[PDB]
Amino acid sequence: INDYFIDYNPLFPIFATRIAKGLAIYRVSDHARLAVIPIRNINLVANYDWDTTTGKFLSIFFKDGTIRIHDIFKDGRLVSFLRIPSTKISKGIWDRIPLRYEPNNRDFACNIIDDLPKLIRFVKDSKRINIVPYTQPNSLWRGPDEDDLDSNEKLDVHVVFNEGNDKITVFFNGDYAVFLSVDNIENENSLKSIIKVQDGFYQCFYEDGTVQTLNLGPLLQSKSSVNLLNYIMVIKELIGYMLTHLE
Amino acid sequence: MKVKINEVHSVFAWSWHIPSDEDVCGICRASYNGTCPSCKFPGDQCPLVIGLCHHNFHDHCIYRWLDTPTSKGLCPMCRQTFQLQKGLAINDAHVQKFVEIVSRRREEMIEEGV
Amino acid sequence: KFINQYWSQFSKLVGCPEDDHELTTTVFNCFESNFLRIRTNEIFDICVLAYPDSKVTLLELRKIMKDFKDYTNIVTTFLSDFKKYILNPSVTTVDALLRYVKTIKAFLVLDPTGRCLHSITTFVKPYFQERKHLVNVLLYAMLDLPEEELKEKINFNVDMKALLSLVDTLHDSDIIRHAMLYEHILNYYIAWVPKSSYIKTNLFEVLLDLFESREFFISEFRNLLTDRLFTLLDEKWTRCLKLIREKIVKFTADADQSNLNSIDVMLWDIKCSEELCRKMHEVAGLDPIIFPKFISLLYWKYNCDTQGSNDLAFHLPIDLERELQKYSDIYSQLKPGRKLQLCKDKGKVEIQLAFKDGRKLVLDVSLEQCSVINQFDSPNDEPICLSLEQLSESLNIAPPRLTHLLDFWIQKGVLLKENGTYSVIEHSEMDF
Amino acid sequence: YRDLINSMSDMEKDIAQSNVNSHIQQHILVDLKTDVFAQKYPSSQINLLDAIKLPKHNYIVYLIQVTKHNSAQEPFSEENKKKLYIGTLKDENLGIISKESSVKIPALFKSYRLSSTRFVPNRVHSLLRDIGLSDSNYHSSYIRENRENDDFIACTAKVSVDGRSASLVFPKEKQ
Amino acid sequence: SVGEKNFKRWKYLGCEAYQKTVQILTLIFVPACERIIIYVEKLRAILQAFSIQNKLSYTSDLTAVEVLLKSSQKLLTMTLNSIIGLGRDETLFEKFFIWFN
Ligand SMILES: [Zn+2]
Ligand SMILES: [Zn+2]
Ligand SMILES: [Zn+2]
Repeated sequence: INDYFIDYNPLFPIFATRIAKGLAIYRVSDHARLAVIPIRNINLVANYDWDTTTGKFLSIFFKDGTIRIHDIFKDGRLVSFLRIPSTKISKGIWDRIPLRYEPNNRDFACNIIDDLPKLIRFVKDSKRINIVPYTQPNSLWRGPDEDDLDSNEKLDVHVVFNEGNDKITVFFNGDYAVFLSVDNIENENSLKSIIKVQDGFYQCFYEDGTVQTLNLGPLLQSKSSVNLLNYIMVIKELIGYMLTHLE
Repeated sequence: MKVKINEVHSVFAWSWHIPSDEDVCGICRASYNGTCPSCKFPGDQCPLVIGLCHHNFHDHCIYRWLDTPTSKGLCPMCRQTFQLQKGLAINDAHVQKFVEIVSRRREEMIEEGV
Repeated sequence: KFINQYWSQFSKLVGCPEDDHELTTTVFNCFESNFLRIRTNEIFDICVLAYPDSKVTLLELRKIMKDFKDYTNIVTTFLSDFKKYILNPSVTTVDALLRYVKTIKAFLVLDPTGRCLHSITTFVKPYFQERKHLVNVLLYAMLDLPEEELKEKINFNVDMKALLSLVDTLHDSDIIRHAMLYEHILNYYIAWVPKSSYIKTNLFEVLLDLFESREFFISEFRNLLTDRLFTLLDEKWTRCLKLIREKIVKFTADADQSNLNSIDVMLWDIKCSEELCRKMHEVAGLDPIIFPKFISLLYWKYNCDTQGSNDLAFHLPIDLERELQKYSDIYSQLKPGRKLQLCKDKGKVEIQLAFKDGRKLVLDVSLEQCSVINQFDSPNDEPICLSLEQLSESLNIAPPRLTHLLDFWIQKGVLLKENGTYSVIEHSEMDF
Repeated sequence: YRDLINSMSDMEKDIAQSNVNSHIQQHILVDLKTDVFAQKYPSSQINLLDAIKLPKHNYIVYLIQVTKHNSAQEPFSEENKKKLYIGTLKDENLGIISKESSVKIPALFKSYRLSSTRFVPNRVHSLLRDIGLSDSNYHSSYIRENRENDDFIACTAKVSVDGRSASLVFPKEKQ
Repeated sequence: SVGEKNFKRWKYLGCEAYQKTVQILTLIFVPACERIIIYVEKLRAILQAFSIQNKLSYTSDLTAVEVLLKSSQKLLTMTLNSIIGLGRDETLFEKFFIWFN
């Protein structure tokens, strides 16, 4: 297949190709279609990024401010829909950071949420009202994977860059958003490529040759700081979780 | 160009010629071209017989039925005394067998006072 | 190697005598524990890739594992790796099943009981039902069908090397009278030798375990076998049906016997056809060149009776038709009460085409292809040029179907299409 | 009940915006924009095209367009040539390692926008073999989609970085 | 107007209006109310710690967390008042329809 496009999955022998009807997926070995992603206009798509840690998912970035992620192994089925408040998207990168909290004697911060039984949900079908186990709206694409033996909780970081002003927006876990204001707004240089060295450490490359580094290392090395990020995420969901059942 | 035929391997399908969803055995409900539950191979191993009443049965199906004390030698579908139709090549090999069973059952009925 | 390289130095360090037996035994126990741990980590590549070259190691590994925790850890690690890598839909299904069955035989050698086989099977089958084309290719692998039949109706490429490799694995089969009673009563009874079974050592049964019912399996075997008899039985399939019959009868649902019966009948159909033809040739001086097969229509699932299209009433050559009608009349005489119908669409005729240049071409052709080519037989050596419309009227064949038949003869270099008329190529200006 | 819960939801977003964002931003450092190529090339205007990281390697491969700055004393020299120098930087401190070699563009390939070139990893050579092994409408000689569609250049630039190489593709956007 | 057909519907609509109402207050609101207050207290402790550990000149006010803490405490007290009240409602509901039957 001839095209200047196509990005190969680092972990699996699959590629993402672009055709008129939408984004298409073919196996390298057999040249057989696997999934089709319905996209309206190519110009709206700023970029598409693969899953580095697992490769099971795929990320699609829209210029308007919308992020849509589809699972490849599910025949291109949409799994989650994301929105960022009033942001112009230039180029986005998806990174998954695995946390490693090894048991240490100096850490007496025991957890009680695990001991407390997990919540449930009330969903009513046509026949009757049924009771199902509680799942976080975004837990379907974040749940501990059956195929992932190392089921350590995975931090989900979406990094967003704004065009025309070089504003940096970092998005955590699909709900919480943090805004960082860059000082170097004097020059409107387009960002050429974004390169990832390891987890939480990123270099941005602009057209003028200047290099911008985004480092999440201090955040990842502080156990309490990540817990603060996790806590503020749980509180917002359960209040809406209660509001859902109230209505 | 001359065409010479060296060998011909032809396939023929055989079916029962029945002197006319009803080509089934009235007893076992299997197709005439199939086997009854007691036979493995169709054709000679599970032959068909035609009664004077134009009722059609597997050889084994109607023989077994007639051999039961409750049948009284009657066709199970129409209740006339079962006799094989004469002059049908299909019946020629079975006439003696069916005359004996009907006669035997008639003699037993005379002995049982019914 | 480790002892000769380091044990003297270690003994000097500790100060204990060089001949300390218990310390050496503990060291040996730690070595075998480390070996078990490394092999458990690497068991995926051991069983998937290195097999069967690494099979010897498996026998060594079997001597070491003794605890249920070992087997649970082994099976869960293997399932995670197999699931991480092989269960990917991006992987070709043929290679997926090939590596799967390789693991099955590998694990069967490691575990004679096969309980681990049941656990892996139970964990992996839903992924098999997820893939669609698995059933067709695997039964075709079971019956070792040629690649030409595979390529006719399957639209995705299949690795021929994988096909031959799986075939080789499938066919792998390494998996004075009163005084002896006193001695054998004493030697055999006083010499102390210190979810169902579903764990048979047969790999073909494991393949059969895919299907919720073997009914579809045996039905397709019937269909393919009917096609082969119509194509002509090879000895290789006699082994296949023997395996199919042997396992089903041992287990013994109503439909299972329905498709278990006439496989014997079809064998009986050909056996009687072989027997009846000899008798027919003896009585009536029939042409010894015709070999008719008498089949039971119901059991061969030949739908003669699609009642909807008037498209197969082609005329056979008058000479061949007269001879075949003679066979129908004699059959009715030998088997009273039966009528014989010629399956005009089924059968093969070996024809020898003799051209004016001395070329003789011998081909096995269908009755339809023979009828088409017979129209060009010139008893008087006159060049017969026939148009498509003339052939359709003479042979009662629809023009689209006739074009496909004429294309067959063009590909074989017998007929030439010029300006809408078909003529015989009598003089090939090119070294055959 | 509806008022109280909504009372918490609006106040909860305030906590995240007022306090949580303040703490998170502090634990996040943004490096000032810096020029590294100035030391090696101090008399040239630099244009950057693309740069990626080789997996399992701590070196940064980059593609740059080097145009020498023409002073106001050299009038209209024909040395205003766009040079596609390729170098390597260590991932941490962006330190130059190997001397850059200017790739000689054949005269037939001068009619393409070099700026649109992007990096393509993970064994691009596999598709080249498979294109000829698949009976598609795609011909390799240059990979061409029939005789009536746009032609795109696959520059398999063998940049031998410690014995390993990457792959590049040159898209077609005619000037 | 009422008849036999609507009477059974009235009891069926009424009974689910109360017995299902009590279930969702105890099985959802009560465990959830406990979990919000649990997380806010851990939320308060963490910010306070870096206000001391970092010794950074700028401080973030904790008045926002306390409002949620008191508000969350108010909801749980308010939830339990309703659950007891719906218990009385169930008693009144049954005694009415047994006579209305
Ligand atoms: Zn029978
Ligand atoms: Zn009758
Ligand atoms: Zn019958």
